[PDB]
Amino acid sequence: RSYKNLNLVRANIETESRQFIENKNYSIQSIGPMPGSRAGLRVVFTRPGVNLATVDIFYNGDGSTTIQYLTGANRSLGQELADHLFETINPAEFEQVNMVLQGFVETSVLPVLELSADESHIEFREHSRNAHTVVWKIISTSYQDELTVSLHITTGKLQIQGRPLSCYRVFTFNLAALLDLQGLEKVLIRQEDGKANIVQQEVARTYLQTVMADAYPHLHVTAEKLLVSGLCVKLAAPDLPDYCMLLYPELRTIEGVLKSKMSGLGMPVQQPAGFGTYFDKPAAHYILKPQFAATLRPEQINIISTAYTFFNVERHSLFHMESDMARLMGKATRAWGIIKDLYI
Repeated sequence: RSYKNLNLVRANIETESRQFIENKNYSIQSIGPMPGSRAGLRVVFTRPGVNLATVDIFYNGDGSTTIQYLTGANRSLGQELADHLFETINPAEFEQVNMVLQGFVETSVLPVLELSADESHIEFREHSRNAHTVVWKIISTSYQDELTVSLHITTGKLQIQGRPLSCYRVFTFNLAALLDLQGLEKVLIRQEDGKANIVQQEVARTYLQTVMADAYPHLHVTAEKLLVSGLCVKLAAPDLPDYCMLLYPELRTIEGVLKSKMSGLGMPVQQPAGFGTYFDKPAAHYILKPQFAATLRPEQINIISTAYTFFNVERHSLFHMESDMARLMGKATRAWGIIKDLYI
């Protein structure tokens, strides 16, 4: 474990430290700036019976923070604070993305950016433009995250660089329905040489037809392709710490099938209000608004409400960073039941 160059929320470090120290019934000797001109914070704490732990917390010029507990008189104690602070960080913050997707033009990219900034914690700026390259920044100031998205106009190459955090998650979610199997695989597994392309599509297809049952022949072509590609990605997925993004094909399909269904019941879903203009939210589940529910059978109301609720809760959990494969499969199975019911 390295405590160098961490992406800590600087304004939260002292509070997190004091809370950790209080939870342990340790005592503060001091918390304040370091000697001289050194940038950062020094925390000195202890408890009766052992010596003082000094933890030096260096603020680096790039905005990251390096924790040094290998100093002072009580390093085993200081390491407890270092690990507390380390464990405040989402594991994904330690990953890097720098990928290129082929076959993109500005009129296809721009709507994805605009959709993405419909999220409350997401904004984007056009960072630079010339005849060869347009560069955009997607920014979550809330979380401290920024993603650089560059379209190389003359080659059609769309480059995504940063970390796989909230900006990446929102952008790739909205990009996902445009991508071919290989692109979709790249954004979901974040690796360069995936094996989805060697999965026998007809076998996967048969799996899907089995789950969809009665709904299968009513599946929209676009929904069937997204689900089957997604199934290939799950089937060839490498060993990952987290498989949650492998639920993107299901969630995106629900979004499409659901919009299509409520538009067909005279409830068109339009940005920027989105689904919100149709739902009220009681407890942990959403329910349809009376003006709209009045036009529907109770069954329709229930399927639509369940679908929107599952979509919203799972997606919110993904966009806000909140057996592993078996758990994922439980979620995907549920999502397939939902899609099926949407088709009735």
